Amino acid sequence: LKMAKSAFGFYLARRGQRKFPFLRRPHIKNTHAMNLSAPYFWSFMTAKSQTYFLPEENYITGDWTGKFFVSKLQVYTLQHATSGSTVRVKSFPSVFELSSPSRWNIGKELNTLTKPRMDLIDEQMLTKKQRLDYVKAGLLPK
Amino acid sequence: TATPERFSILGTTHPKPKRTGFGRNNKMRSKPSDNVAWYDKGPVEWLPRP
Amino acid sequence: SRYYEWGRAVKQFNFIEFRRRNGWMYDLHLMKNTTKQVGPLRDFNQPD
Amino acid sequence: WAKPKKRPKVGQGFHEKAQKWRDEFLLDRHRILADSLRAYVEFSASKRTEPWDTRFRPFDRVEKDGVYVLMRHLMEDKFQLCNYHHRPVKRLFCNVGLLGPQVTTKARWKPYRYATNPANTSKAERIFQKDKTLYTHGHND
Amino acid sequence: MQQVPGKIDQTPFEEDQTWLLNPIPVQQLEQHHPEKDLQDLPFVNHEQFPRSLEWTAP
Amino acid sequence: NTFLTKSVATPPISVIRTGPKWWADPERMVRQKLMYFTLGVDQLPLRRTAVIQKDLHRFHMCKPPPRIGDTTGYKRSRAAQLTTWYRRIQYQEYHLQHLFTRHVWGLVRAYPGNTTKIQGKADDGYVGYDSVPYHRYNRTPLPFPAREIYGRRE
Amino acid sequence: NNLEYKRYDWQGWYQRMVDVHNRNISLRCRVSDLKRLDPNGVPFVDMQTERRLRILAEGRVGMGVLMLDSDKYEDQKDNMTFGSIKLSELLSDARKA
Amino acid sequence: LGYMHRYTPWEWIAVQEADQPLIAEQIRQDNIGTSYFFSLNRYWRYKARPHGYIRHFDNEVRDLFQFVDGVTPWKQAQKIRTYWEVRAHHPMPQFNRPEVAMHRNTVGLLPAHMWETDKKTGKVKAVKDSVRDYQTKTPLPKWVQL
Amino acid sequence: SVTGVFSKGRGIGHAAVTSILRYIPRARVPWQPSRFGRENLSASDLAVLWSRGRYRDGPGNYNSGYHTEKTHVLEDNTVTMIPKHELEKYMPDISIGPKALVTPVSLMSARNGHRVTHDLLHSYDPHIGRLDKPAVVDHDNITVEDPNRVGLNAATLDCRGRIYRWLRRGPFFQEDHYFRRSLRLNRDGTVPTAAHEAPLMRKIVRLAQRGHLKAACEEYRRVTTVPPVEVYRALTACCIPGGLIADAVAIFEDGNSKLFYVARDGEVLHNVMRCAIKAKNRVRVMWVYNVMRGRYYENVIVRAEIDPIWRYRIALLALEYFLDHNCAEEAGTVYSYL
Amino acid sequence: DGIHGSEVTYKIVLEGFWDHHVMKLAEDVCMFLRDVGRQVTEEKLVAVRRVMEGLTGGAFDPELIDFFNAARAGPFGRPDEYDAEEVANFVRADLKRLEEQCLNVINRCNVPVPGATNIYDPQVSWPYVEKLEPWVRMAEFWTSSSDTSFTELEMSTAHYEFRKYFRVIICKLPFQSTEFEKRMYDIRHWLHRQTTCEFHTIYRKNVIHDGSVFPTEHDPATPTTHDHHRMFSFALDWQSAPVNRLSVARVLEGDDWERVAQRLGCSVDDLKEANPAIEELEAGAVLNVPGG
Amino acid sequence: IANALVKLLPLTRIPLKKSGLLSVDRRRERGQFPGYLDGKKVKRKFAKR
Amino acid sequence: MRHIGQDVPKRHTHFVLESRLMYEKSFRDSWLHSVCRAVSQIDEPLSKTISGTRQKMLQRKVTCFQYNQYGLFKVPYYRLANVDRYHAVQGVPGTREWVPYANVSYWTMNKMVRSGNLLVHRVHYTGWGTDPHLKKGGWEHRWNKVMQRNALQYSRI
Amino acid sequence: GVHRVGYTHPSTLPVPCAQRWDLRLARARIFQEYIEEKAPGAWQLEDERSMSPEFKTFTGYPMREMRPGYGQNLPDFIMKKRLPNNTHYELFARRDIPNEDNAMYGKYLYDMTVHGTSLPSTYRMHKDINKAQRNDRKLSGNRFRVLCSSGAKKPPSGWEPIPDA
Amino acid sequence: VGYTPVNPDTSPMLAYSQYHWHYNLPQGMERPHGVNRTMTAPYQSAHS
RNA sequence: UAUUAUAUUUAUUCAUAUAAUUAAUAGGAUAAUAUUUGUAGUUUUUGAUACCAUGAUAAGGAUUAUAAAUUGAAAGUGUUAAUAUCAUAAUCAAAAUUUAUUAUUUAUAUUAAAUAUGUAUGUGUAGAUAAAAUAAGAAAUUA
Repeated sequence: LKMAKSAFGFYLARRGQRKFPFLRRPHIKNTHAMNLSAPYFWSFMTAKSQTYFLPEENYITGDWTGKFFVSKLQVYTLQHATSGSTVRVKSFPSVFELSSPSRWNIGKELNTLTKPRMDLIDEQMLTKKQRLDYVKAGLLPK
Repeated sequence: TATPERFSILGTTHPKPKRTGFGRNNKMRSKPSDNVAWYDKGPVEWLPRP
Repeated sequence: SRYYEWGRAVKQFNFIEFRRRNGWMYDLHLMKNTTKQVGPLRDFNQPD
Repeated sequence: WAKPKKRPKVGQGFHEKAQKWRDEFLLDRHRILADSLRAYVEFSASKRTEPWDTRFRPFDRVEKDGVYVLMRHLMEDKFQLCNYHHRPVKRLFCNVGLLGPQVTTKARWKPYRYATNPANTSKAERIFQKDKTLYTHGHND
Repeated sequence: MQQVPGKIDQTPFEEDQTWLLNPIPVQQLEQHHPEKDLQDLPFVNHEQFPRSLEWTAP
Repeated sequence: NTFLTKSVATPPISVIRTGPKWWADPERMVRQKLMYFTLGVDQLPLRRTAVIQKDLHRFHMCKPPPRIGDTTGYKRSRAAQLTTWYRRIQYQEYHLQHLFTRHVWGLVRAYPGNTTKIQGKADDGYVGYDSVPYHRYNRTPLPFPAREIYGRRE
Repeated sequence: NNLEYKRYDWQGWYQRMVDVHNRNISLRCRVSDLKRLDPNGVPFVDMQTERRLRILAEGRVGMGVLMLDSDKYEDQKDNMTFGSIKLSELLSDARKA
Repeated sequence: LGYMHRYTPWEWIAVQEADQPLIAEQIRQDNIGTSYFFSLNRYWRYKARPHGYIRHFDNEVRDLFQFVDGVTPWKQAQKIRTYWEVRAHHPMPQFNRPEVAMHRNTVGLLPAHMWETDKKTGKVKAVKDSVRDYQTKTPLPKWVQL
Repeated sequence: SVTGVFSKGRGIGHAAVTSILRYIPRARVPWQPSRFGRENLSASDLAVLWSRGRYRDGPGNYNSGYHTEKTHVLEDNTVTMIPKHELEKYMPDISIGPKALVTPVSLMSARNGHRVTHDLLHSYDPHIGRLDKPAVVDHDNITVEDPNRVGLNAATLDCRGRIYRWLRRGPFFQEDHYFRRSLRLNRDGTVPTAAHEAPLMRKIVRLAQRGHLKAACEEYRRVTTVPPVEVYRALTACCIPGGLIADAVAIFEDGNSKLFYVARDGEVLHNVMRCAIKAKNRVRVMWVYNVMRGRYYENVIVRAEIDPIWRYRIALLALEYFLDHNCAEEAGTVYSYL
Repeated sequence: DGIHGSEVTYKIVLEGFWDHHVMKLAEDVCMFLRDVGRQVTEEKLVAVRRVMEGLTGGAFDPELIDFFNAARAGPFGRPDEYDAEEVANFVRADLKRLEEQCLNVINRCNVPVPGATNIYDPQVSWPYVEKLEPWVRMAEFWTSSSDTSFTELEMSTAHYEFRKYFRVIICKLPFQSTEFEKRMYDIRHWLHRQTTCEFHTIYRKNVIHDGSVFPTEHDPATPTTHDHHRMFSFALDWQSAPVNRLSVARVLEGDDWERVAQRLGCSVDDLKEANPAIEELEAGAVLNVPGG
Repeated sequence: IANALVKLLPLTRIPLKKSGLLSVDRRRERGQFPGYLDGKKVKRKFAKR
Repeated sequence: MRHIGQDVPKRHTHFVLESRLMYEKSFRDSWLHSVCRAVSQIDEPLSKTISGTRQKMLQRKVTCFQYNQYGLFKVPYYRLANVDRYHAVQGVPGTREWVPYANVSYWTMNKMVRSGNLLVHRVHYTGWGTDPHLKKGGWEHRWNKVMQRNALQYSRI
Repeated sequence: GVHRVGYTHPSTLPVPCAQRWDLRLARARIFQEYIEEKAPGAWQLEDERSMSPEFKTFTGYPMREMRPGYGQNLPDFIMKKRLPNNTHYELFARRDIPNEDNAMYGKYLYDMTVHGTSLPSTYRMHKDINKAQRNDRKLSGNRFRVLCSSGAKKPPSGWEPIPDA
Repeated sequence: VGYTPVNPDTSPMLAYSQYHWHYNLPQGMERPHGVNRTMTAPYQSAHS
């Protein structure tokens, strides 16, 4: 686009505020994940039928040497609190370790737990223009 | 669990100032409009509601 | 079964190379070059 | 098309400041979820107030006669049981059978948000001041 | 509708109230049909061969 | 009467300009004429406006009559007075219809829309089940549930 | 095909794609031509048997003719045998009348 | 000179017929009938691959059940959890959706034994550590042997 | 002076050949004569070129799982590889093993010709995954590391020509080339009868002899290698009582000319002739006498001839059918060959 | 009779990028195949005529009698014996029918002349080119490559159509002639430029229903409820019909000739005729079960 | 109906012609266009820098 | 690689082969994945032959197998890349920049119509078109008509 | 009404007759029809827009299932779902590669057959012609980037390159 | 124009222009190509 | 002057891109015989790249018109055909808002299928701004 956050900003145009077909997006920017939906907790941003098998960042399918980080698509379960191990999510910027485990997390994916869009923004990545802009929209004071 | 009694960085974030005015651009103030009806003039208020 | 794979490119090209080493590329599509393009009968009635 | 500028480097240690920030964010979500489920299920089990509107028939009839006497003399226990919630209220009305279809066609029911205030409220500020930190989709008191 | 005997079933309702007052949801996510889902949308309606839409298959 | 949320205030001139779409809505002119033939009133105004708009619809697909290049210019404010008599006829009729409905609603004991004054029962407008806990025009807090208007015998 | 997919590497698999797309084998039958006599001397299908057939088959029949569309196998001969079997089997079923 | 035939001449039709073969699958001779038992279970190479839906793969699917049981042991398919068999250990494993059984939600479901309340306003203020004292007698349910 | 990606390579032919070969030049590619392809890479450098070249299922990726490196720097942030032993405490390992990627041969047509399930497509022909030695698809050690470099790699050097060959692959590619790259007639002149098909062949012959035709046919549906001739003998024998000329003719044709003419044996022809009799088929009697007569191609090239005593028994059966069925012209024809 | 009577319907649908290409293509192929179909039914018609020429009680085959009288019972409450003549009138009536249909064809095949040929009406011509409504792929698509503005892409929308018109030649020939079909298939090569052909063939066949293998027996004792047709029951719970029925019956020791028939549900003589290699039944033997 | 009556009794064409019942309003909507927000008439908002 | 002897002008044009072999692997694992999903999800008893306890152990085994199916392609067909073969332009399916029948994008396809590279017929920009279906009921109607002919018309045996 | 689906044998009635659920069973046997048993009786909806000719899009066949709880996730869906084997996805796959000649044959094979040599791309021969000419008029701008450097850093026993000027 | 060249088999501008056949000339068959008949190669396959 | 009308209506809260190796041909049954069953010469060049690397198709109404007629244009808007000589950045799922060039669903009934947006009740409410004479229905101050 304008400021290439990725190497694909080098490659993809914006098309303004291009209106999109309902649920057809080349970039799945799950900007709604950490949405507390009180009576809809085991439903909102979760698997549909309660009696489903687990997703597949949940079983070592082969003879791995290991991995650097899990996805958010692997549910949080008893082994994610008691085992107290390292479970990492590729969130902005590099990775996010779930090292303060709790039991309420048990059952959902880690999407409802890894904040997609942070309330703290580092002006260390923003431009001399973006900072004034975030002041404009009310994010950083000035 | 055991919700920590001190918050480190998340609660400290800059407060997004609530929208001041209403309506378009959240700037349309709270003062009378063209739409206000009158109960002192006629059995049908003017301007009437449809 | 032979029709599912008789149009193989290399089968085409071994027909081509066989016609080549038998010295015949006149009937063949690729291996013929018709460089003499024929002209038309000019008209005495419309010479303009 | 101007060559899109590379996003500058993320910075020093910010990968871990985001670690700790999100950390205590889900930490805060722990309590937020706890309190929100508290508020939603108390909302659920609390006996609500009237879903219908007393501005239309047959619920404009006096609070003594007609469909009101049928309400007192067949369903007065069921509504207090099922907490006056408009959904079970209207379904008990559908199963009372002696009103017909009217429990939609003639009955006027409060809007979804005028319906979910607890029993016997008298303000208009209740719905407009219900707590905004209990992410109940408005399913709290 | 031929229905399984020994199964307690309803009939298609009569009063236009019970559908308003049932717990029936609305189709929120994408809209699939097991054959149409090959073409992935109306606008990008795919076709293997340029056959007529009024084709009378033998 | 179902629609009881808030409504948009449009002047008679633009409520009439909608022409044969809603102003000369034939099925609405009819359904308000039915209120008159029930109550037993002469439909002089609605019939006058219906005549005018039947003319206007019959002579909408046609061109205006030619103007003459008069520096003295009389046609202008004469057709002006013509139009604005038609307009005044329709202003009177607008008011008659509104009055008859806001009176018949107090007679049928039916509730009008929000802040729709009915001088048959209440000197101010009907405020109830509103998107605001303040009066939309008086800035008076609303009672819960909606305020009650008529008797209770039905 | 005889434009472009007639001749090269893609000729093969395009012939596959074509004939598989066309692999359907429609079988139409005249129920009046089931109204025949079994060589046992019994009429093969009587009015009651035609009733049992039309009621066994919901949408396969129409305008006095029964249609089954062999859509199973990629090879048309195998759709042929499959449709012949299914037709014969719905006949054995309807013949209980 | 500007001519093109309206109809390909017989001669060039004859060239275009001759130059190329005739496929044996254009004749459809038939005297034996349909082979009810073998012809469909004929050799695995010259097999009639069903095509389209799963509902036509009847041999392959029995085959898939058989292979998958022949390789996949219960010592592997054991651990595979449901969502509910893991969601069981939430402090609120069960709360009725607000649709129907919103009138069936109970207070007793609320684990007030794991959070705390201030009575001056009625709010639950914080949550005790349950990941400490969390003692389950059936970490995986009673059907799980490892 | 030079910035080069590959340091060193390897020769394809060895010095017992090159030292005599070099004395004639190679007529090389005009625009780039020296062609350092994939075959010439080292073992390690080509393990790199094979590890990478896939999206998340080439172990070249730090978080692909079979990755070798333990450290990866993410924009000046280091992440280190959580191994399987730390991981299994929350990602319980289910690893069926090397047999869980190789589907049965009876699901090839359902899986579109394939048997493997690898990221890397496994062509069964030689000329596609051929690295230096032709790529043999060994279905018993198909790893994710992929040592044999037989895979149809995605983004490797010299991948474009083979991706084009794969897309220009034939209609029946995996099945035909997989069949023929195995199961060939041995120089002893014999048919390929194997070890693991003998018990299944026993099942087939016993069932068909008992007369359980469809049962034997459902079992024959599992004939992966070739059956010995007696299996066809029994699978045609079962048809005799019911008169299944159609099922019988198809049982014959499946080995006849399709399976190295195993089915071309006098007694199988005798069974199918009997079915022609019991089905009352003047034209099928003659078809079976026709396969008996054979032609040069079978009778000489594939050397699937029939012992003259069996020729005679089948001819007497044909005459006994025909002159019993009054088919004077065709009986006289067979006696003409007599 | 005539135009609504057929045995093999070839609807050759010619596809071309331009409807004028296929409008003229269909005329070319329709005259080719009118000259073909005329010759092929001239052949079949001279054959049929010379056949019907000399039909009487002295012109018939044993195969045909054995097919006409392969029935256990018929209309008179008794099995029918069809001679050379009762089958003579049958085959002559059939051949009268076939000649009537064939000559109606040829009459349609000479009627179109260069002056007033109407190939879009079969009642005049054999065959008739049926139009087929074109495949038409209208597609909106942008033209601008503006990366900033979606509006300025939208307003640039151009509609363009991938057309592909067809024509359907319907040869309703009342008898399948593989030689004509051979002449039809190699239009696949002399067809015009950017024009192809899909051949629809609808040809009458014979599929036999048969006793042993596809039985019309009573319902069983145990009823197949809804459980036997659940999901994946189509492949687990059922076999691929038909049922394999053991056509080899083992003789019991103290058996009779009519006891094995009273056991297998057959007539004694029919069991004799499906086991015609034996005269008296010995123990331990196998017997071919007649389908009857 | 006007053409039906002209066809049943011709000389009634003249009053039908004159009254314009046999008249065809040569009108249609604006076709379906994505460059229009309602598809028919309105072009999307224009903004100067 | 490393930009030495590039034969094509778009280094990204390797992604088209990459995508077509993505499609191949999708066709290869498609049947297996669909039957795996069916059997793992089936709740009402499969048949009178496999039911209950055997059903739970079998379901979990085939789920273990669907998980062990390494190389499996379970990314939905609407989620794969969709790029123009010619100038390597990507097009989001469902929006004007994707010609469906030629598998090209607004850009390359616009180039190929304003030059003579495709044979199309220009029709009016505001109307509906020549197809009576596309005129009749919009776009879902032609979707319906297409599925009706490709699937629904066969009285499936 | 809430009616129990009852079905009396053909034996209880004092006239036997084939009953319709048994006929349903015979049909789901013959054509391998799955009988979904959770099918409620109150949901016999038909697609009016498709089944009712009072809309512009009357199709006659229920062009979809009026059932909001739908998705490919369901096995009842997966059962009646056309698979992408031999669909347009395959045709596109096997004919839509950036260069079309690489779908009809191999470029080297075609070259060695029609010409002699295997020719470069038009783009490559562009680069090579520019090499031929911009190294004719001038030099000293190049670089030496190779696939394998062992033979350049290590020339053969001879081959002492020329120093230019 | 371009490195990724024109393809002479799909493109109407090529197929139609004066060095090819236009759609309004009557698009017939121009000359019957009997190639597989003048001299057919012998059947020699790579795979024995 | 004539060959002829804009002062009306409906409008304004607007956001989405990611985890490096593009260099080549290699035919298998019903074909009168190739183990060519399994076709083995490494390492002399460099542009479309993270980088200069020409061209070529949009948006934008203000006076060629009334009858059998359409209220959308060339001035070129990212990807394209000759300038080389910093670096591999390219979707196979789950993704990080600063980007002018955007029509949001408004109070009787509110989460079931690849998951699908929890915030902004407020007198229709500053300033400046949007669209349209086309199946809808509009009428009078030419340069």
